[PDB]
Parts: sequence; C-alpha cells; structure tokens
Amino acid sequence: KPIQNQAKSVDVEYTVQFTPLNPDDDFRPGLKDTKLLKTLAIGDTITSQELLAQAQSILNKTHPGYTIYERDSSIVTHDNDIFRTILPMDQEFTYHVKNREQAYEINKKSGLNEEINNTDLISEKYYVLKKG
Amino acid sequence: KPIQNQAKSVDVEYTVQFTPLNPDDDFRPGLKDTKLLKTLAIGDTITSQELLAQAQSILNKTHPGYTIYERDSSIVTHDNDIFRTILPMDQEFTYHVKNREQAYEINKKSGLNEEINNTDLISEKYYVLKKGEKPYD
Amino acid sequence: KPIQNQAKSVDVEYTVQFTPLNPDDDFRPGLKDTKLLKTLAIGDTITSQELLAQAQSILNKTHPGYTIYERDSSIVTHDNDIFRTILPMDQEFTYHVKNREQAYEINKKSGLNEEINNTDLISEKYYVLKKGEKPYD
Amino acid sequence: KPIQNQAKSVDVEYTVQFTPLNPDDDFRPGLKDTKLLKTLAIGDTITSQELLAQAQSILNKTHPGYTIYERDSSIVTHDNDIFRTILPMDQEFTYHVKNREQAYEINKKSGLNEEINNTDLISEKYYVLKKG
Repeated sequence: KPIQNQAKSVDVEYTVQFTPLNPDDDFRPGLKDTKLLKTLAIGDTITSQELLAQAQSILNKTHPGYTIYERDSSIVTHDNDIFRTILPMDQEFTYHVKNREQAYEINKKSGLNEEINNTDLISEKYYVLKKG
Repeated sequence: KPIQNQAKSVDVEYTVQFTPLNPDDDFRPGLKDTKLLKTLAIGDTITSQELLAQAQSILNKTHPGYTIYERDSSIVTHDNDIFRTILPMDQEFTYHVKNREQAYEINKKSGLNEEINNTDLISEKYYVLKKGEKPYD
Repeated sequence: KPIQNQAKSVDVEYTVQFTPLNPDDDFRPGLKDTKLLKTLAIGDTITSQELLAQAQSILNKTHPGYTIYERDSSIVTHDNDIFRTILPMDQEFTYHVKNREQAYEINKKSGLNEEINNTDLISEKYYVLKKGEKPYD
Repeated sequence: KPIQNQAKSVDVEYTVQFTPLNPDDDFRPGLKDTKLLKTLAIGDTITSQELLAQAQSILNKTHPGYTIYERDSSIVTHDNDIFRTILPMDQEFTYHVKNREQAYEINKKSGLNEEINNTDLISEKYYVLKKG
C-alpha cells in the first residue's frame, strides 16, 4: 500500500435505512439519521452488535413499535474513496478502521494545507416488521 | 418504489481531485475540499463543460501550472443512497438531478418529523499535465 | 447520426483483471486474457450477473484461493470508436449491444469488400479477496 | 508507475476513422482498417507526419476519391489500460512508445504464463473532402 502519511483519527459516522417487509403509512421514506458514532484510530474496532443496537435505538424514536428483523446490507464509505468496505450482512462481524492517507483541507486565511479528521460512513439497511 | 413525496430541493456538492501525469510531491493525498455548486430542483441539468469549468478554476488556485488533461471519473452519490452513478466517460454529457423521496430529519427535542434539503455529491477526478512537459505529444 | 447500414452481428469479447485487497506478487501485471463471449445482434442484451460468472470462472482457473469481492469497473469499447461506455457501478445491469454501422473490410487475399462482424470488448476490473481472510469485516 | 518487468516489444497498431466534411450519403462508414504499423521498443518514436501518411494511404485504398482535410483527434490506447494518451491535434508532434509492464497470457496447452508483445493502438479521426 503506497501509504505516506497515515491517518491519525477517523470520525465514524452512522446512517441506517429501514425497509419494512409489510408496506405501511407511518413509514415515510427519505429519513436522514446520520450521527457521529465515535472518533477512532486506524485499526480500532466497531462491532456488528453495536451497529444494530444503534440501528435499533434510532428506530425506537423514528418508527416506534417496529423491531429490526434481518440485516440487509452494511457498507463503509472511506473519505470519498471509491472502493468501499462491504461487511457480511448475514453473520456477526467486526469492523476495523481502515488504514488510509491523512485527510486535510485548505486554511481559508492562510492558503496552506491543514490536517483534519478522516471520515468513515457506515451505512446499514435493515428489514423491519410492523410490531404486531 | 414510485417516488411518493418528491424532493423539493437538492444541494449539489462538487469535489474534484487532480492526479499529475508524473509523480509530484505537491499533490498531497487526502485533500478534502467540497463546495456547494448550486441548489437545483429535480430534473435540473448540469453539463460536463460546466463541471470542467468548476474543476478548471479550482486547478487555477490549487495547482497553477497544470492543465486538465483527461477526465478519469465522475461519480454521483445521492443522499446516502447506496447506489452511486458514474457519468459518461470519454465525451461531454449532462447530469440530470435524480428523482428521489424528500429528505426528512427528526426532533431530538420533540420527536416529530422535520423536512430538510436533499444532497447530491458530484465527485470528479482528472489527470493534469505540468505546463511545459508532455508524455508523448 | 442516423445509421445507413446497421450491423448484423457483433462479436462480444471479454477481458477481466483482478486486484487483491491485500498485496500479492502472484498477480503479475500485464496479463492478457481475451475470450469470445458470444456473437450478438444490435439490441441483444448481456447481463452483469453473466459477466460476473465469466470473471468468477476465470478467477477459479487463474487465481484459485481467491473470491470476487467488489466490481471496480465495466467498460465497453465498440469497434475502434474513441468513446467507451462505462456500465453501472454498484448495481446489477444489463448492457444492450450499441447500435452501429455495419463493419466491413477489404479482404486482402480475395480482393473484394466483405462484411465482417462488428466488435464489442467488455473489460472488467474486480477486487478479489484471498479465500480465507476478512477484508476489514 | 513501479515498472518492475518492463515490456520488451510493443506492436504499434493504427486505425483511422474518416468523416466527410460535407454530409455525403455514398461514403460507406463502418470500415475496419486496423493495421500493424510497427513493432517497437519503449522510447521508440512515431511522428504525426508518419501517421498522416498512413491515414492518407488508407484513405486512398478504402475511400479513394477523398482527401484528408483536417485532423480531428489522435488517441493512443495502451494494452487495455483505461488511461489513454491524448495527442495534440492542432500541431505536429511525435509519439514515444510509453513505458509499461510486460504483457503475458496463459498458454492453453501448458497452463503456464508466456510473454507476448505488448500493444499500442493509435486511433485517429480526420475530416475528408470529396475531390472535385
């Protein structure tokens, strides 16, 4: 891996899509629920159990009653990179923060390159059943 | 999935990345610089000649001395939609703001629904040439 | 750009390249593996699932101990034309043999101008995983 | 470009597409004229003057009665790579066979790797004129 400056910290953000296997009304599509999970270092871990708990928590306040049934998909988008990390959506797993080049952005006042936290976006899709 | 409630507005974000034909230390990997390009409505278009202008003006301030040489890729990500769309490869094209459901947030105070704008991230990669040099030209 | 003499048949060539998610020497760069998938008429379809099957079968015979992990790119070059077609990126797709002008030569030996089959070359890049290890997952 | 095993030889191929200036209906498009121009070593050259000659010449054998008017584009495709060399069309130039990794293919009867010449495809487009 032609890696020069290795990233220092990665902000891990979360987002989940809920699709019911029983069409209803309260299920308004287009929900933006992106939250900052935690800030981690390369190598650090994130479990599939944590992610679900997060997905379940969210659901508790975005679509009361319903309960997450089966995991549809789990993808990790790393700093606008094209290649993404595909997590096994059909068995428990553990995600390790991927190594990468340190991110940075232009300092508006100076015009020089300044370091900033790297980003990871974990997008999950779960199938839910209207709690009956 | 027939768009029930069509999205009202979509803020199109733009980000480019330039790769020199010859390894140049000046090009630091990991630059994050996104900018609102324009808030369009569904069906609204955006030509590649325009995206090029946007990339060109950015090359003028970040990498003076280089010329845009060849477009590598143009990929659009829509509001966390898992499917991204790669635009045409070797010719001019035009992007049509993809139809989608209106984005809605939440209330950490109340717990009710609350509409917010949609996002389209147009990400482009080009190859640049240092003014002067030439691969085989 | 109306077509004067539509192409009757087009030979669909297939080529794939594999990139392991983790550094490996066995993956000698410069590999050339072009096979005739099939001969179709304009309008015929070629699905991605069918392309993946070709790629998987070729992986199993050139780099067993690896599985396909993610499709990088699907590009089609049509009869020496400069504009290539990139197929969809993260989703299944169906490519329709692009409509074009009947190909023809000047059959050196015979002396006469004979119609020959047109050509589509579908080149694909896939990221592969050494059967036995988790990428990040 | 970490060029470990550098290519030994490059079959430089040439193909030219003609579009008549004045929309002509009797001009049969769809002609395939790819011809092996040469076998070269990295660094070897080919000039636009030479490419123009191959073009004019192929034009006289295929669409006799037409003359080259303007050079619209000169592109170079290297062994199936995505990145292509875009030659300057409004000025004379000279092409140098690009450095690259050795091309090989799996020999069907032995199951072993064999070195084969790498390939360059130089594609050109020209506007042609109908004589008289």
